[PDB]
Amino acid sequence: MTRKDPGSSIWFSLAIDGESLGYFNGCEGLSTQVEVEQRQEGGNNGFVWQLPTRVTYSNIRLTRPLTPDTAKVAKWISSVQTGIQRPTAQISALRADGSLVARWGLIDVLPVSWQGPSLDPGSASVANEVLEIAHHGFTD
Amino acid sequence: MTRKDPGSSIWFSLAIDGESLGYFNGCEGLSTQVEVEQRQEGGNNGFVWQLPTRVTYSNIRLTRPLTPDTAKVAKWISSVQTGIQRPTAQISALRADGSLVARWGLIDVLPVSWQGPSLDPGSASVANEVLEIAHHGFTD
Amino acid sequence: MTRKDPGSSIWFSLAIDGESLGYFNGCEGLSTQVEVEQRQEGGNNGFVWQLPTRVTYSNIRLTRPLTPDTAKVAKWISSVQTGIQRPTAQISALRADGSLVARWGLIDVLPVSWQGPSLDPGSASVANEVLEIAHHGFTD
Amino acid sequence: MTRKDPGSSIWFSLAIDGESLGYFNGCEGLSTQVEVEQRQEGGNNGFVWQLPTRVTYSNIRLTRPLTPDTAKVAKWISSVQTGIQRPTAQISALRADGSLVARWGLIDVLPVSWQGPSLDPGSASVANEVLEIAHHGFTD
Amino acid sequence: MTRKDPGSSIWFSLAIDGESLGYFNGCEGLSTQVEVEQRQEGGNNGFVWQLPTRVTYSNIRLTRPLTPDTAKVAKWISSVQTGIQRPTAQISALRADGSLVARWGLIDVLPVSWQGPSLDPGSASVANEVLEIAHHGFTD
Amino acid sequence: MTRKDPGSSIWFSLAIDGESLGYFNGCEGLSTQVEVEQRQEGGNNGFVWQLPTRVTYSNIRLTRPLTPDTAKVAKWISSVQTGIQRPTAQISALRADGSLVARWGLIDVLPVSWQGPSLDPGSASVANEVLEIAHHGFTD
Amino acid sequence: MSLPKPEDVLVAPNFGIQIDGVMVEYLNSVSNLQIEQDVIRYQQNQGTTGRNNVTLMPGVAKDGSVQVERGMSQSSVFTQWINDSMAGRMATARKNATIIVMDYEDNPVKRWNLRNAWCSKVVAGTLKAGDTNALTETITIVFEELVVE
Amino acid sequence: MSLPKPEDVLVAPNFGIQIDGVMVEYLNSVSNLQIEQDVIRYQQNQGTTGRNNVTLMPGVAKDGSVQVERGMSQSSVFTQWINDSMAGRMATARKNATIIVMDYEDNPVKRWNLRNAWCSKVVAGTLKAGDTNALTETITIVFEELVVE
Amino acid sequence: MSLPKPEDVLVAPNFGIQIDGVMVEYLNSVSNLQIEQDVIRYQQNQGTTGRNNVTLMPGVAKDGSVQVERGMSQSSVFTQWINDSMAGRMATARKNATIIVMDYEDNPVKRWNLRNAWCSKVVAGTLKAGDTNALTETITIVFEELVVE
Amino acid sequence: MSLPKPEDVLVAPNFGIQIDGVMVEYLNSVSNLQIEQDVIRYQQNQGTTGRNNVTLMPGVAKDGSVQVERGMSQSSVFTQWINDSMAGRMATARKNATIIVMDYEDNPVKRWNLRNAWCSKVVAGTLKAGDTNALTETITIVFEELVVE
Amino acid sequence: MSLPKPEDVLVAPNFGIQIDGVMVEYLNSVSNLQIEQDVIRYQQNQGTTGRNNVTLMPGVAKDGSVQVERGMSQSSVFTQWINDSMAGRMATARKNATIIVMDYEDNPVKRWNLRNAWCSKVVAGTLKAGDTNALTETITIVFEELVVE
Amino acid sequence: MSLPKPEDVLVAPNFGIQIDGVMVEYLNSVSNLQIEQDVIRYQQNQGTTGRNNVTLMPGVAKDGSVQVERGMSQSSVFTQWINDSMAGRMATARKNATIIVMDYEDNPVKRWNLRNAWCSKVVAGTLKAGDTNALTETITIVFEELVVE
Repeated sequence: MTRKDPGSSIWFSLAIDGESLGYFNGCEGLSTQVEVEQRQEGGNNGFVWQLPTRVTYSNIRLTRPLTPDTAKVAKWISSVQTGIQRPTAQISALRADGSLVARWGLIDVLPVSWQGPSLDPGSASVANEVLEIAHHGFTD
Repeated sequence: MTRKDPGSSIWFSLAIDGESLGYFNGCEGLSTQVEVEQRQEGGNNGFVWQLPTRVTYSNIRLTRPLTPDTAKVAKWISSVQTGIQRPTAQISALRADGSLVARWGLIDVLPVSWQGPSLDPGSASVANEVLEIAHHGFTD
Repeated sequence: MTRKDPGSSIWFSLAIDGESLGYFNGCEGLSTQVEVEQRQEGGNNGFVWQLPTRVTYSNIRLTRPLTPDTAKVAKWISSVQTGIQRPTAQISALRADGSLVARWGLIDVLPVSWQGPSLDPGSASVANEVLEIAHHGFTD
Repeated sequence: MTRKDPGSSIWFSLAIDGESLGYFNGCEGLSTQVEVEQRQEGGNNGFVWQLPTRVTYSNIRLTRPLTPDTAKVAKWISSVQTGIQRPTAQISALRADGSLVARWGLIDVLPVSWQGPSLDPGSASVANEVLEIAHHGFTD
Repeated sequence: MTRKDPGSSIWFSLAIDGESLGYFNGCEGLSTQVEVEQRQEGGNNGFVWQLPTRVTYSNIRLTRPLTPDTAKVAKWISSVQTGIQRPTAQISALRADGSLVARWGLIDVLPVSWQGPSLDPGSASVANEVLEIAHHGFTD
Repeated sequence: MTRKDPGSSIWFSLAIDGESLGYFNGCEGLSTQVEVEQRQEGGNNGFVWQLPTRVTYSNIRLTRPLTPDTAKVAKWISSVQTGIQRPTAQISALRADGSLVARWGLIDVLPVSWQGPSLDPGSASVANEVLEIAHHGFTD
Repeated sequence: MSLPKPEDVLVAPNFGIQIDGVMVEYLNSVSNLQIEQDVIRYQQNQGTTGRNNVTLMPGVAKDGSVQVERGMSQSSVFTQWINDSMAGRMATARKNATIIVMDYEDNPVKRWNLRNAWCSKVVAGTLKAGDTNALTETITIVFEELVVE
Repeated sequence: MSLPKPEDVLVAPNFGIQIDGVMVEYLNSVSNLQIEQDVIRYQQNQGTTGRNNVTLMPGVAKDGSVQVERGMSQSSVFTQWINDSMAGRMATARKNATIIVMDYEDNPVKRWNLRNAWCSKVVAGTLKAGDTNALTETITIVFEELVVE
Repeated sequence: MSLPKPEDVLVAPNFGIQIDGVMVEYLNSVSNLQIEQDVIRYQQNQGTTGRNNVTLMPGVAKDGSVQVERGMSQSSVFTQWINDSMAGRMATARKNATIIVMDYEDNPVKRWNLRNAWCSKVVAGTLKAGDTNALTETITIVFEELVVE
Repeated sequence: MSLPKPEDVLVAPNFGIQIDGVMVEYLNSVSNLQIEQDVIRYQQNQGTTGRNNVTLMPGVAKDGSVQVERGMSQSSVFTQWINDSMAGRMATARKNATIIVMDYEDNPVKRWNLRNAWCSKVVAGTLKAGDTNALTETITIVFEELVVE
Repeated sequence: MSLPKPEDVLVAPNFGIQIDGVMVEYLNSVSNLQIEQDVIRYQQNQGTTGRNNVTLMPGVAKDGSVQVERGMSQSSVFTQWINDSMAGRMATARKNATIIVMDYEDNPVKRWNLRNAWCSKVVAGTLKAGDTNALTETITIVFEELVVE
Repeated sequence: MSLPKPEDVLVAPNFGIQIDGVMVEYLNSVSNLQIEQDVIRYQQNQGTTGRNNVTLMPGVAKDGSVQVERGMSQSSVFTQWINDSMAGRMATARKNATIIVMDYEDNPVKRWNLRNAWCSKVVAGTLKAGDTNALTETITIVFEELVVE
């Protein structure tokens, strides 16, 4: 059977295509939701009918260390004035061996927010720019 | 008596039938509520009458380690467009002997949300995908 | 004065009568509120009148270890469709030996919610089902 | 003078007159406020005029260990249906010597809430009933 | 430069004029904002105009140890019925030498709230009455 | 690549032009959001179209030790009655070598709030005035 | 007991529990009857903060008393006890227990009647290649109810 | 007491408690009068936080004195005190107490009156098959009011 | 087992791990059969808070053994084991192991089977120019499931 | 101060506090003049680190003193000091104090003036029956304002 | 080497770092090959906790390895390394490193290749006037990647 | 100096600071240069979590080095420094310092130039009546910038 240990929260691979955003360093909130609609059957006490309605994908917060290649993402965001591009990106989780556990792919990408570094004379850390991203669908 | 058979909160068995979702790893929020209606009698100070009105079953969050069999869940969730299926679930608590202390079976389930793994280069843990579950009633 | 007999918060006795709910293990929130209507006398400043209006009793959350006798609770809760009995309850506080400090009693009860156990494969504890109970007034 | 007589917050004396509520053990929230009304002078940027309007006194939460004399406060609260009584109340701060620092008094009182003891088999503490009390004005 | 003389947050001086309130012990929240108004140019994406309109000063919470001279404050607050007085207050921050770093002043004060001492039999602290202060501008 | 040179959150340089504000000591919240309008295509279920709309820049909170040069900031803020000059600020992130990683700049600025020092006789720290800056486009 | 000033000696341990005993037992080094307290800062009327009133609590158990069966001989009785609790089977793991104390002459005088034995820990000594002492198969036994007598 | 330099000697304890004491008493330690402090960091008009005046407290209590009966003989008095407290029965648990300090010659000179005592620990020494010293039935006694004198 | 109480003199270890052995292996540190408890506070209708129930939990495992191979000779198997786990390759790094305890005469009597070994640590001894006592290439081995037997 | 190597010897303490002192006394424990710490990591415009600026702090009081009077003779001034504070009466509680340091020959050379004494704790030594040492009525004295000189 | 029972005895270190850290140098230590351990509490049909699954981690590195160049001679090369790192200049501070181990005869047998060296600390021994040993200029060296071999 | 194997032995301190130090300065203990470190867990695209990238921090300071002026002689210059400095007056309180190290022959070789001084504490030794050694006026000089050279 072997020991197919599952995706550790450490090994991964994050990337964006198209505009030279490169490879990122952290991900959060990758999620798909459906909006159930609840109708209470009048003549029957005991439950409330659950009926599915549409599917929606929530936004993702990708973070990376601040590197001189941050001029690209700022340029990409400001490109919305003269025409934007939706490149297709990926999110993958791996094990220590570098094999593949589950590879998801964002069908289309739209920037939403870019929380820049939090400069601080005291705190001993490393600047972590936060680039949000708007989901559009899962690839297959 | 036999020194009783006390309940416990480690040994369990969490499963979903139907699509090959398999056995999960952690439950939460399994709850039933009613919606009392408070009518206050005008001429009798001292209390507000409590009258029962319907019952309502809350959502359930199930978590498990991110295994390569997570493709089944995304297939199930994204099947709303072409037609969904409600299998029958189960939530059972056990003692270490493997015997049964209380067995609950969800009458009809329905996906609501799927919060995927939270990849993080610095946090030593294991990815825990979360599959929220809608409800229709307990079984007997 | 027998060095007094000061109340404490460990020794107690919690029970519900009627349906075989048995004796519970933890209480919370036992409270009585009296709504006050504030009228600002326009003639004089410096204070706003306070007048009493009605007396409302808040809910109580009773918890106990998950035991095979939890099937009785689900039968009681899911009996709304056929009729609910309101058995009298009892909340009491005792000293070390087991004498009485102040015994309260709920004249009429009603289930409001039942938050089941929070199963978890890692957290070492004991499953504690929570039965929220409505209220109608104290007994004397 | 004489190395001053600095106020403290551990020695006190709390009591309610009239109904045999006796002497309490803890106080909180004793406060007076004035609802100012802000008017924006249209032609003059630089501030907003502040004008006083009325005075309002907030409620007080008094706590004591649960003692068999808690039957009185429950009786007093549930006396609204047949007529209530508002005796004068006293809140005083003291130094270790027992000499007066600043003695306040409540002109007229009224129950608002009575958060009873939080019974718990595990927590090692002492039951502390809470008697919220309304307010009318400071005596002089 | 004489090794400069940077400000700190221990040495200070807090006082109110007029009624014998005396010298206080701790300030907080001294602040001045500007109410900007955002208007979005229709034909020019990429930014939102930041038009500056007015300026609003915020309240100040002054705290001091409870001393027998607290009768003056209650007299001042409860004088709004028969006519109030707005003295001129000062807030100054000093270095250890007792020199001046930045001396602010309050053009016209007005009481807002007076949170009295939080009496407690267990906690080993000292009563700290809080006197909120309304504002009219900075003196120059 | 000479072992790279990744950015960090200790070395920086914060400055505001124009009035003699000088150089500040700590930034926060530098961000560029993009408002997205969600339209749910009724024909097909599976996502919600994401369409970009405008770009808005959030506020920036700048902090520095309280120095006698704080009189300039109050003069600048209280100049809104006679007109505000809007100089061009600068936010930069550096490495220990003093070289550049990514230099940003603020096209136009506007004071929004100035939270003064929080004087406290007990806590030991440096008084840190906070200046809040409204924003415009990014320079290039 | 023979003299008018007896005080016992360290050399008199033995214990009869339903699981088989062993020949030599070097140690048993914890035996508590702990009960905790409170703090009530009760106020009378004249103004004093009052005495620190104290009350009565559960006789908190969990006084596992570590035992030291000097020598992991071929007798694997202890490791069979724990191997049951690990897999459950509480019908045979929840063992009643006792501890016997004898005089200057070997005769029981006081017995520490336990109420629920568990054997929740088995730890072996260091396998140093050159030391002189023996091997200690230290056992930790947990209670449900505190000791009696 | 005799010279103006009384080296008041360690070897002179005894105590009379209403519950019968012991002929033999191995240990007595950890008795004190404890009061804490506030820290007001007051301020003047010169701005100097020059001093931090301190103010009076409750008489902090629960001073666990720790009595060490030299040996657990057949006298089960101490374990009857705790076993009585565990079930309540304050008529016999809340016992007054008095530790006596004796002069260089065996006469009482100073007495620490214990206003309200109630035991909460009857921990016992370890049993080693090969040691030399004796069994110590250590007792921890809790107060309500601080000791007097 | 030659006599009634000959126990097990600690000079008789040897490992049996799948990777190549070692001549000396001059230490072997703590091994455990760890399993802690739970706590319920159940009280009967009588009013007592009742004996605190103690139920069970999983065998915590994660037992760490600091096998000390006295002397870092050219045998690099220990540092090949960890360097293997640094990059992955569970096919060669998840090797079950065995600790052998031998009788007073050098024969095996008891074996501590380990269900999974990891070698998550190798630490070298200090190199003091002028000291003695050789170099110790201490190894820490982690488990997945606890030891057996 | 006889020669430029004075090394003021430590065996010369005494103190006149307002309440009566004692003939025998020793072990005057730690008495310092402590100052706080202020941190303000300042930033210039070279992008440099900025040496962490250090500022001034309030003279922090509450310097605990552990006076050790040899034995509890019939004198009870120390326990009258604390028993007086525990109830109030600052007219007789807040008293000045002065530790005197004496020269190699018994003459005073340096004096540590204490602005306000409190006597916030008196603790007695162990009462072991068989020890050879003496009782110690250790005191703890705190301050409102730090020592002077 | 020479025997099948060798030990890489003490008194045989050296280095080859590009900073001229040569001649007198003793007591390097605390070398490590860190790897921590994950935790999963896996579940199955049976309902047993499924033991304790453990999975791999990053190579922790950051191994501060302490070097003690006994005696700060006129050579100040160590303090030039840290003073270089303080202002930056990674072209000269981020130095590669190597620790050499020699066998019973002074010949290298194993090398602990160090990927990146930093020298983030330098301390000095106590300057007591009247003691015997020498000042020790202990250096702490940090890494970016773990040691190799 | 004398040999390629030198050792600046412990016996060669001295302090040249604008506060008039005197013959006895004796013990002097803590002196170091700390920089500290951070962690970047940067990962590329091969899937590895990557080495723990480490980057530079500021020059951590406040390394008070304690100067034990053996003997509280009549020279009260140390307390004076604390005093005036306590009441502010930084015009005469910064007082950049210097620590001198010499060879066997009293010639300076390495000097730890300082940048700012505080003298933020001064503790005297125990005053036991019957001890043997001297009185120590320990100091806790604090910096603003780190040492140099």
